[PDB]
Amino acid sequence: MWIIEAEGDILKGKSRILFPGTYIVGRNVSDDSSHIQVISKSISKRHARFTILTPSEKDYFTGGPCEFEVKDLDTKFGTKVNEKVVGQNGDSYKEKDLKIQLGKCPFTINAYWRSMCIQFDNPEMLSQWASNLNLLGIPTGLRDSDATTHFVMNRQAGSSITVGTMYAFLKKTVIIDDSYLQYLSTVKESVIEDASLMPDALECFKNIIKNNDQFPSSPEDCINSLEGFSCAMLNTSSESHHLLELLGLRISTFMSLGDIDKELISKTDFVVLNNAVYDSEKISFPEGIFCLTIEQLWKIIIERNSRELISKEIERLKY
Repeated sequence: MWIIEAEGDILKGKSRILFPGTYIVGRNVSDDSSHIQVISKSISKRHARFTILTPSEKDYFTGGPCEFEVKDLDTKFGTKVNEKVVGQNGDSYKEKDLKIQLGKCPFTINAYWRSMCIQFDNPEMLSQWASNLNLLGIPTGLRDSDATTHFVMNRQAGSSITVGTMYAFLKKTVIIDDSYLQYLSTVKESVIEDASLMPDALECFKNIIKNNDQFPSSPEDCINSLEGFSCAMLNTSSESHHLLELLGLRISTFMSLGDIDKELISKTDFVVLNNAVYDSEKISFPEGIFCLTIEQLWKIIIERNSRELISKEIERLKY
């Protein structure tokens, strides 16, 4: 998101978030969702046009900013951006840092890009929110990205948190839900006038951990809590692989379940199964080895006992 700020009284001492759209900047306009007042003497009645475009396809993956367009409105004294004269048919900027000077006025309008990219847990929630967030200048997606700052979990009364959510939690990502997204959309226009009115994602996130029995005390407790243990794992999602590695697990990945040699048993402490293979193939899985789902493993992880809990369960199924 583009934030603008000024080092005089010229923006009233308020930061503004500039969502995708078009803003008339000058001294005779008021404060709309589409008008910005700037008091100074050397600036025209209607001085500048700021136009913020919606995110590019790459912005989710690069973290780069929405295009910021600056048009001078046939001004006597002109407009400058980064000390270079804007004129002609305007200019468009892709840098994260913009110094905008209007006329001979020494107090400058400073645009800066604050990172916010939102990953979703599934296609269903994405479809529900994509276009909306696109209009708020927030890149969205399903794939992993080094630019992601926030992850949206599916909130559901019945079941476990998903693997996606377990992983985002352990990766140290801020987790948010549907209701934060509702909040952000109702206060859109108010936040343009005052950046500090921006809904706080950390409050939503801290509230989720507190109100939920499906989250450990801290991501830091879990990381490397199972180092020293090794497990075998039938195929599974790539989220599942990386999740287990963060827990400090040595991972062997078999395919058939009939790929279980004496080799594996002798060097594997327990085994992680898909939901499907766990329920029906209780007739054909190995006799000595402890078997659990990712869902159950996570429930072990939440406990204070984790290692003592798995240890004594290997000793139960070995005698």
